Amino acid sequence: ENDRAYWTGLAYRIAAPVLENMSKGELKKNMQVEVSPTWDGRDKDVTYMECFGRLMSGIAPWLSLPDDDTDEGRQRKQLRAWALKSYAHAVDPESPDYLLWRNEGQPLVDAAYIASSFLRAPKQLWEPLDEVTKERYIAEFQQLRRIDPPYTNWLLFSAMVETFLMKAGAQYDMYRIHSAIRKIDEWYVGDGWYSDGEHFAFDYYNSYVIQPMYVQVLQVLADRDAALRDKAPGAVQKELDTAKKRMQRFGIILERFISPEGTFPLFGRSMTYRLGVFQPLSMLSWKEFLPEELTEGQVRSALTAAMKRLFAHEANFNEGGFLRLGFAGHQPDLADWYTNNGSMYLTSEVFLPLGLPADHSFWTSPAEEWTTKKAWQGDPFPKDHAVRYL
Amino acid sequence: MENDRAYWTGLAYRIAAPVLENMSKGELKKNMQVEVSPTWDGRDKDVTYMECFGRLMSGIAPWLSLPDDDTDEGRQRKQLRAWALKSYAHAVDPESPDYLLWRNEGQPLVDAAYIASSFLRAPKQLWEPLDEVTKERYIAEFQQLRRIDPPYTNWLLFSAMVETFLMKAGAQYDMYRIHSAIRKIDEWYVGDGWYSDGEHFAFDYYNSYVIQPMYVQVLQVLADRDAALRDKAPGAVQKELDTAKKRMQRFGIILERFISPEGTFPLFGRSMTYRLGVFQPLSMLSWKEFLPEELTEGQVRSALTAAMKRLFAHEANFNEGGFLRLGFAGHQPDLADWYTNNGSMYLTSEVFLPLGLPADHSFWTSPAEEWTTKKAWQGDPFPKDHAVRYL
Amino acid sequence: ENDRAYWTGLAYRIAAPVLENMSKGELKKNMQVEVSPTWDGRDKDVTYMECFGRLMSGIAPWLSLPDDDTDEGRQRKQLRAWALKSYAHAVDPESPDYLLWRNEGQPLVDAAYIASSFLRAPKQLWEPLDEVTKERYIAEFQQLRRIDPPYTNWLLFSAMVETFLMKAGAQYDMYRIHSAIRKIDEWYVGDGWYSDGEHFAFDYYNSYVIQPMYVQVLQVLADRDAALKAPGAVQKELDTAKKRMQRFGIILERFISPEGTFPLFGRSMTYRLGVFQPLSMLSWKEFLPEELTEGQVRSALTAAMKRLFAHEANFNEGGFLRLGFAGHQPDLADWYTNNGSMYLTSEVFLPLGLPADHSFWTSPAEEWTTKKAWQGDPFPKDHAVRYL
Amino acid sequence: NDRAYWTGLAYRIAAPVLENMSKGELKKNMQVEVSPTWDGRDKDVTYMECFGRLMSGIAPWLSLPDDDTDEGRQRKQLRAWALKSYAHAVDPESPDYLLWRNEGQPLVDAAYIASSFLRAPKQLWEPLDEVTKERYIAEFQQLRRIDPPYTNWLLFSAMVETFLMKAGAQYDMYRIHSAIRKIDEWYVGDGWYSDGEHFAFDYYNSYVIQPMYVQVLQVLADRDAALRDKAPGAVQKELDTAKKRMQRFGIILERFISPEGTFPLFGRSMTYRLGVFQPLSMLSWKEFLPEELTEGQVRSALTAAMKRLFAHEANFNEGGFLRLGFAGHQPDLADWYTNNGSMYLTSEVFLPLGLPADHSFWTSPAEEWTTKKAWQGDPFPKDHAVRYL
Ligand SMILES: [Cl-]
Ligand SMILES: [Cl-]
Ligand SMILES: [Cl-]
Ligand SMILES: [Cl-]
Ligand SMILES: [Cl-]
Ligand SMILES: [Cl-]
Repeated sequence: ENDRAYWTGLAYRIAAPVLENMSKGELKKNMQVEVSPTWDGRDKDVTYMECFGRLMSGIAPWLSLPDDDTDEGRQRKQLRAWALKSYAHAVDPESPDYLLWRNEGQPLVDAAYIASSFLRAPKQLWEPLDEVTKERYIAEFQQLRRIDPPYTNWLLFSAMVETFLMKAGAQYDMYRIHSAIRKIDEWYVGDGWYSDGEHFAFDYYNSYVIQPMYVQVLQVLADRDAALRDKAPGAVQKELDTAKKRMQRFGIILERFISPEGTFPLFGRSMTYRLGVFQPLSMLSWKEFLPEELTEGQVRSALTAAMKRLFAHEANFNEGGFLRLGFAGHQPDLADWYTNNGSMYLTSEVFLPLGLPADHSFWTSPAEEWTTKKAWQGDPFPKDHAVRYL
Repeated sequence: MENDRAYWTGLAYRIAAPVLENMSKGELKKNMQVEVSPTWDGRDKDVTYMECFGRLMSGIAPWLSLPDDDTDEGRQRKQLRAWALKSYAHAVDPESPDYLLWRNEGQPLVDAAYIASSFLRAPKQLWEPLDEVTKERYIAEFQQLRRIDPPYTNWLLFSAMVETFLMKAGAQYDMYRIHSAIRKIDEWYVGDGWYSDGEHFAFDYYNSYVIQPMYVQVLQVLADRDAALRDKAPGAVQKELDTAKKRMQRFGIILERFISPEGTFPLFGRSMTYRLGVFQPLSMLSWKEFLPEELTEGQVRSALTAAMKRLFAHEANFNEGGFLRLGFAGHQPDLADWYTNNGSMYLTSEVFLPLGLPADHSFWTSPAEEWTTKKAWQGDPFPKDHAVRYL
Repeated sequence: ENDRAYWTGLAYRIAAPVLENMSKGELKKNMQVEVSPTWDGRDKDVTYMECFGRLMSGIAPWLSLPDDDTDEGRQRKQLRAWALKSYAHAVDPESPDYLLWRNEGQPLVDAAYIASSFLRAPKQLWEPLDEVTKERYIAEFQQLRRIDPPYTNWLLFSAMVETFLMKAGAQYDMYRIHSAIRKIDEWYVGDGWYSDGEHFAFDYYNSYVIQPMYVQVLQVLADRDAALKAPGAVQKELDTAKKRMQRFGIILERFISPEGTFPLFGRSMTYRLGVFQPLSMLSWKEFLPEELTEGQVRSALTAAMKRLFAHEANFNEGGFLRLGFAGHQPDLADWYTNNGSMYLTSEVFLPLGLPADHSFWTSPAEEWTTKKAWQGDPFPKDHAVRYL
Repeated sequence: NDRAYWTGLAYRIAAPVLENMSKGELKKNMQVEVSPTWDGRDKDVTYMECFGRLMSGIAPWLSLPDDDTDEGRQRKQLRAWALKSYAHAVDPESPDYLLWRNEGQPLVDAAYIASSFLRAPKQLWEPLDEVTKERYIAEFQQLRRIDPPYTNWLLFSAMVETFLMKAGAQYDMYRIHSAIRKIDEWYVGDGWYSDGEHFAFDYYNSYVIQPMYVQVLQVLADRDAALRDKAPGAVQKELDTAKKRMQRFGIILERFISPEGTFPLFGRSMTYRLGVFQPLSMLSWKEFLPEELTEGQVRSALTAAMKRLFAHEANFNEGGFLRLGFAGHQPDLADWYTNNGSMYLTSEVFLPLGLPADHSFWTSPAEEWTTKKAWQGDPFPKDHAVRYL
């Protein structure tokens, strides 16, 4: 009935076919796999890490909740138990579900989403892994340094992996972290927007990667008081504060993109990532730093409306229960040359505020009308203003 | 049933007629029900009338540039044009009750640029028929605006537009104002169809309200005249115009992808009270017939019509006198910025540019088509979008 | 005997053939004129405004001094008397020495140097002109708005002319001033250096034009702001511009070798001691940074001046400057260069605008940086200024 | 015979270092001096600064084939000492084991060691025994612990990894690629780069930036390294541009030399003496002087500057080591990070000794340099910006 029940129902529906199969080493065996009509010929086994890593990144906050014996609590325990077995299989070289770690550049991407999952729920998803599994993750993450990343948002993947290694107490490469955060800052364009590399692209990679991962990296550096070369006293915290303020502005923009009937603009590449476009707004919500311009109720209501409208299309799922290539249903020609149905699991990134308890104000507060909904009703709605000075 | 044009001309007439009928007889200030922002900064309220008239004429000038005919629409065009010609004369006659506020404030540079836009968009129909005394008055009023030192923002284009008009009119003009402006606008291109409104990027619709339409219009006149600009070789101005057009084509693709299946669009940035003025680039691409291959005329007409019908279904957009009110969808006065009055609202006229294509043009007669988001949310095929990174 | 006497002797030698001839409308008649071997074919009459304007810009501070009846005082009076008549001829359409105001783009350049002369000595060079002459200057300066300048240091020429018009109480174009100062600031590269337009060039146009004119324009704007309102942002801009020029001055002093030479790079190397205009301006306006003493600056500049102007071939038979650097080196002249252009070397003379009994002139000689260094003596570490 | 002056000076600088280090007595015997404003770091950094900077500058000279001339005898002696020195430098049991494992400064001087190996691989790297080679590889690799300043130091990391790549060891392409991107981004124009995000008017363009950028790109181009999102020919184009920029900087440096063999003193680290001419020396050694510069004029100008600066006996201490200063002993000129080992960057002027004694660079007639012609009142060329790079 309540918005939360819709969200947990959908998250469970997305997660369960992946995790139940992978928990017993049958993901590759059973997963109905689909590649772009313009697939560039790369090894199709990249699909499984895309699927698993992107999924776990998005549902890790949910699974970080304390255990209880409610219906939702039982689902969380089941998903988490499956996930823990899945993590073990993913790095066991003898498992049928051993992921493609050692070839291709793409694993850096999806390993960063795995790292995200551990950073978002360390006590629940990392700490319970056995020591052999932990050692395997450390080794698999470290060997990704073989990849020379594109000079784009991919720099954050390298930073995320090394940040995880740092936090896990393993040997890490600070240069990869520091070089990345410098470039991301250099790529800030203004009024909440970053360039995806040296040239500005009007697309949702600000949501898919840039702002959420930049904030996450800076948060770990700030929390550890990591000694960064030529950072004055307070400087890392100041960088984090600026990053958060920029993402707050981007969140205001994203909420104003949601139409009265729960749609949003479709532009830029990787439009098949569906509700992944809202990761910044979901992150602001989960971490409880929505700007004063946005109430929890309005954000929950707008995101729910968008989610219900998009996932009313049954053709988003195939017979096996896996996500298909598309946006609203099955639209395979929308898939870029680098896209497979594992890639689709980036849509899980909308679910971050499920990491707030069921009795948190985000979930229990009254529904509110979002900006465009008010506007087209002819009702008062707020003026918007640019944020410079960031 | 299937006549989008009739909806557009009906709305444009409804917006234009109360302004032009009153101003044609020097009674705009007498009769216009005027409204200022709740946070009005205290400037002289007479700025309202130039905002109203200038912004209106900019948007309907293409429509009124059509050849005369004796259809119902043709009769409306003749009536509007006759009123407009008398209005232009009153606007610069120092003895007219409707003499505009030319000589005080900075704001007149803004709205004079929209007047200049109207003359550049329909020179034969709106400029040439003015009597010689009126023309000389415009030239003098435009020239004295050089007293204004503009903000280092989109306002540079206002100065450029006025000077470009003066150049085209055969008057004394200041090439430095034109050239410095076009250099800055180019320097402010950020990428993938977007410019900064000055040195700092703002995510708002000023790319639509001012920057891209006026940049393209200035470059078009310079290219057409083969104007000798410092260190621009033969063909160099045309190359700048080609780039400007390509950037605006990309911005047009973005704007079409902003239109929701139910005819709404995102609301962000300042001056959201400009309503359908957000679509000026798409309307300009349509009118000047350089929509990129990604966009069909039918899909653009259909999407714009849907947005227009939905927004102007709100009766509260108009007051008792027939003038636009402060708001977006209806009367939402607190949306008005400190610099906004109900004359400012007439920038919504900038959607009407493709009315300058004849009624029997393919833009108007082609079958309706579904726009991008409408296809997408139906679960139907819709195109991949791609950044344009090379401009 | 003293350094000052060398400087005034040279300034007089440079100035007198120009001003004596032009004062009686015989500059074009008598001036032995020389153009670049690669002269681009423009009207050669540009030469006379280049000569007169660049000269007056550089000697205006000297001639701004109060009168006295010393030998130097007599030279100042004579030069000023000739200059006043010359200014009148320059804008009288019936004079044989009427300058080329109305055609070409080059007049914007040299008109800016004329404007500089009036801004640097208004009471002595502008105010005594008769009303008809003043009206003619205002009209001639205003019609230069016909020129669409290169997107380079030339923006400052337009700014300088309009700044003069503003100061003179005439109709002026603030947009020309403001757009120029914005671009110049945008073209600051760092550590005292600006780009000459959108592309950095390693040359002395920072000295010839950019920093001295940027500072002068800002100073007038700041003085007008201060005469009103709460301190404006223009004061901060002027402060930054001065600090940048202080750093550039430190760099210029470190360019002077122990034997009074300096590096030769970039275009317009025929401008000779014009390379030192920022250092001369810092000295005249008394804001040398603490790193530089007046004595060391005077000593270094004198050494450079004596060595360069020991070459007799710098002057032709008529007493006019020739194309070259140290002597007659005509192939050094760019396609836009004539011997009138050479008078930009007058810009070294700015500290002659300080009285003969000022500390700049009376303080003990001091060793300059490289002179100390190559003696094996202590000399200061240099530091980048990265915060401007 | 300009060459004999150069080899005499290079030998005088090199021999006290290499003879002592060859027998593990550099730390024992070297008369060491730190800045009056020394920041308190471990003074053992001095020895790697000394050895690495020395070897970088004389490596071209020592790359020449052996012969039976007087100079040939000196080269053989220096090279034999250097080979023993390289072995001691990485032997953890040697008294002269360098400070590899602590401080950030070792990244700097290890890059100069790597430079020496890249400049003379057959003569200085290949003859090292396999244990010594393995030790170098390990010592270079562990420098990845250092998070470099966002400055010219990025090239040190690139240089080390480039050496590792060329040596056939495990290398980090990310360190190389990120560095070359930043250096290109820091090009300001007309031959000048910024030392990091803010332009500094100083000679770090000479000490580090242009010579190391060109060297890194040259190895990448020669190997035909497949770099991320660099199309075929992209690396070659970057190398070509880098060389053209350094040609312009070389023209500028030649025009800095006064008629009496001085040059401007500006920016930090002015104690590096003739290290300011490394780009001009490199252009000469690698034979890509631009047409504006003849070998004769460059040799003559550099010789004049070198003779005038090293006429000051106080440049050397009693032990024969360089002292803190510029022209003599001027210790207050030393920055807080400077010791007398740092001074050995002045060896970077010697690169064209890597051209044989019978090469045109050495045998061509002396020519007058630009300022010398200018102040004589003689014709000299117009200079022009290169704005298109
Ligand atoms: Cl990507
Ligand atoms: Cl939706
Ligand atoms: Cl505005
Ligand atoms: Cl010039
Ligand atoms: Cl120069
Ligand atoms: Cl350094």
